[PDB]
Order: sequence, then C-alpha cells, then structure tokens
Amino acid sequence: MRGKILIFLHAHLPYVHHPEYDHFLEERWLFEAITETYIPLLMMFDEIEDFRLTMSITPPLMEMLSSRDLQEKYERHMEKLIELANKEVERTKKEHPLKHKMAKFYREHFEKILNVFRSYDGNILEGFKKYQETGKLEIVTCNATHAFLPLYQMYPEVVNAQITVGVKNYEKHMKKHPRGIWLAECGYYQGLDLYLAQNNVEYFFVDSHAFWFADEQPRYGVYRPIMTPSGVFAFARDPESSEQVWSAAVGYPGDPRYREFYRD
Amino acid sequence: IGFDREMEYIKDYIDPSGVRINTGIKYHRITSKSLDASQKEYYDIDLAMEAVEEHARDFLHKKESQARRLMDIMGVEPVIVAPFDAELFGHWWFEGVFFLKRFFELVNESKDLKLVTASEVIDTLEEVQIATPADSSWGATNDWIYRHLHEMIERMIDLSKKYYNSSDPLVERVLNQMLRELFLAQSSDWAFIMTTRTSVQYAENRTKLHIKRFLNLYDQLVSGRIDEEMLRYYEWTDAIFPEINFRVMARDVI
Repeated sequence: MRGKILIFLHAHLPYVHHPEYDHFLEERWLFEAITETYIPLLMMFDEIEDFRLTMSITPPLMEMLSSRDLQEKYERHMEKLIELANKEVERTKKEHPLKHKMAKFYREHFEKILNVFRSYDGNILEGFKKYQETGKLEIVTCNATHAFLPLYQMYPEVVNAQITVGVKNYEKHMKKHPRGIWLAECGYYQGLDLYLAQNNVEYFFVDSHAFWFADEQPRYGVYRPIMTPSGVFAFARDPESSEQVWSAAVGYPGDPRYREFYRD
Repeated sequence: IGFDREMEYIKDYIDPSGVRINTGIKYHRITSKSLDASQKEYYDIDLAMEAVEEHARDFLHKKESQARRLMDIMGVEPVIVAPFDAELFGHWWFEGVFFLKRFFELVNESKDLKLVTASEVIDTLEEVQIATPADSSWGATNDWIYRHLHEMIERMIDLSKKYYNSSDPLVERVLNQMLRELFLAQSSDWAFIMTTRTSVQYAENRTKLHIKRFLNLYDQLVSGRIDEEMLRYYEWTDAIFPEINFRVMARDVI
C-alpha cells in the first residue's frame, strides 16, 4: 500500500474592480498573481507528465479573470513589462553577468506568459477547466464573497446565499456543478454541513481542531476524511504539513539561494 | 441641536455615518467674549434686530461722513466700492441680510448718499482718468501638482490644435472632458481656499482626482483605446459646462 498525498492550493483574490481608472494600484495584485502564480501553474501542468492536485478558484477571482476589460488591461500591462524587459537586457549588458543573464531570462519568460494568455484568448479559466476534464486537477468552489461564515451563523439566510451564489457562479464558469468547497479561513460551525448538503456539496476542508475537538475524535485522526451524518465528507489539515514549512523565516523559501522578494 | 440634542432624537438629521454635524437650527446668541461656549445664552431675535438697527446706522453714518469729506476734497462724487463674500451675509452672520436691507433703506433716505450698481456708474461717468492697474490681488513643495498642471495645459493646447478640424464626436467628447478636468483642477478653492470646514485634504484630494481623470483620458486618446464607459462616467460626475468646446484652447494669444 501507498500513502496518499493531497496537495491543496487556495487561489483567491478580493473583487477589486475600478473601471473608473486606467491604472489602479490594487488591480496590480491581480496582474502579479496571474504572472507569478496562475499561468506558471498552467505551464507546469502542461510540461509535467502527470500530476494530481486540488485547488479552489474563488468566485471573486473567477469573476475577475473572466472580465474581458481586465484581460485587456493585463495584456497592456504585460507589454509594458516586456518593453521594460528589453530596456533592461541592454542596460544590463555592461553590469554583472548574473544580472545581465536574469534580464534575458525575464524577457523570454514574460513573452512566454503573455503567449499562454493569448493561447486562451485571455481567459485562463479555460486552461484550468481543461485540466479538470483530464481528472488530474480538481477545482472546488468557495462561498460567494469569501466571507467568514462563522461570523454570520446567526443569519442563516446570508450564509446559505453565500454558498449558493458561489456554487452557481462556479457552474456558470466551469459548466459543471462543484463537488467540493473551500470555506473562507476554514470557518466552520456546527450545522453548516447541512447547507452544504442542501447545496449538493460533497466535501469540504476543515482545520485540525475540527477533528481534535469533536465529541469523539476520529479514529484515524486527520489522516482519513470523515463523513458527516448528512453525508458530506470533511478533510482535515495535516498540521505536520503546516504554513511553517513555507515560511521565509524558518522554512524552505528562506534559503539564501532563493530570489529576494523585496529588491526590485 | 445636532451637537446638543440626544443621539436617538437627532440620528437621521446628522450624517448617515452617525457623526454630529450642523442642522441649521441654532438657539444661542454669541453672549460674550468668553472662551467657555457652555455659558452661552439663548437667542432673542428682537434684541438681535435692535443690534442690526444700531449697526446699520453706525455704518450709514460712517459712509455719510466719508462721502462728505471726499466730495469736499475731490470736487466730484466719490464711488465707494465695498465688496464682500456673499455668505458673510446670512450664513456666517445670520442677521446679515436684515442688516443689508436696513442699510439699503437708510441709504435710500439719506440726503448724502445714493446706492449705485457698477453698470450705472460706467454708464453715467463723464470724467474718468485713464490708468494701468498694477499686478495685484485681494490676497491671502506641493509641486507635483504644479508640474502636472504645466503638462496638462501644454498637452491640452497641442491636442486642441491637432484636432481643431476633426469631426469625430468621440474625440471631441474626450477633449471636452479633458478641458473640464483641467479647469476643475484649477479651482483656487482647492489651492489656498475659502474652505470653511474644508482643510487641505478634501482639497488636494480634489485637485489630484481631476489631474488623474485628465491623464486617463489623455492616455486613451493618444493610443486609440478610448474607453467609452469611463468617459461617460466622467461626463456624468464632472458635468460642469455641457456646452464647452475644447477648441477655445487652440485660439491665438498675446
């Protein structure tokens, strides 16, 4: 027998849409996320022979990626950036050879990225959708606005509408009902599984404390899913695979050979 | 009463934010020179009227005295020019228009004095000297704003000449809103204002807001990507001179 490794990536950005401006500071978050994370994942799914991965693409983020005014702004941002890349390959020529070499890496890479974006007529959701169809990728939904549902538990109408709106929003973009859901901050309160069942959701993710602090602890701890009485499967976080392994202060990314974020 | 009346009483006449503001209904008189505003007595509008009656005759007697002295020194009728900020009458000073009315009626009765408008005087005067006025005003970093103003004016002039003969009504709408944005950024109000509870805050925020709107349109125009929904947004919020024509900026000078 083999151990099962379930890697989960949470892909979320708040809905930030400022069509009243031509460049807005907080619309750059989206552009960096597309450039640094979402397209390189796509590139990686294409290049690797085989993978299995589960991820959320929250409804705010689907709604932004599909917005064809943001796609136009991103395309223009990417060109501005490839133009800078070129200015940089010349200006670096007589500076350090590492620095010169990087500038050329940056030119080729940014070109590649904008080209993938074009492959998909600028809707990269189409790319994620295509990997779901293979079964190598599994994409779960999130509540509509990534509200923290335990804050609103006394307002079941807003809670369940948060869920349904997310579910329907996913259906709209993905052309498929979602099977799983990621709750914002894994915020789970007792009874919430019922609404998930009403919404035809098959599985969610909880924090480790959801099992540890249950009336009777699950027999296999966090290393097997449980099923709620309502038939909804819950997957608990392996706390040995926590946030710290990716810490810059104490984990792999803090290695001195890795690219420094805060020099630009 | 927006500062005095109890919160539950007064809630939906102040700010929707819940913050206390002025309502326009006010019950105290100035009372004295005290710094202790809590010691203020209730407003009596009859005593207030007695004050305007006194003040209006004070001012009358001062203008008659000044007139007579001037006639005697000049040999022609003085025209005494006295400009005030309008809001000083009725707004800063509640009884101001009452004062204005009593002063007019008094001047009307006066044998030393006549009310005139400025166009009456230019239509009536036969001796007037010819002179050239000196640079002046009735007068009372932060230069990111200035170099932006400099570039906006310079660019606005270029484009108005460049598209002087255009018949494209989209380019025209764009150029027309650019000029509005530019003018709106020029308001002296946002610079060394007569802002009551204004504070150099909503003001430099105003200026930069219009600068930014202008640069957005400039960018769309200069690159083929006029964004019609944004332009309509700007036309709506900054709707000032509907009849403007950007071509004013292409005229000769000097």
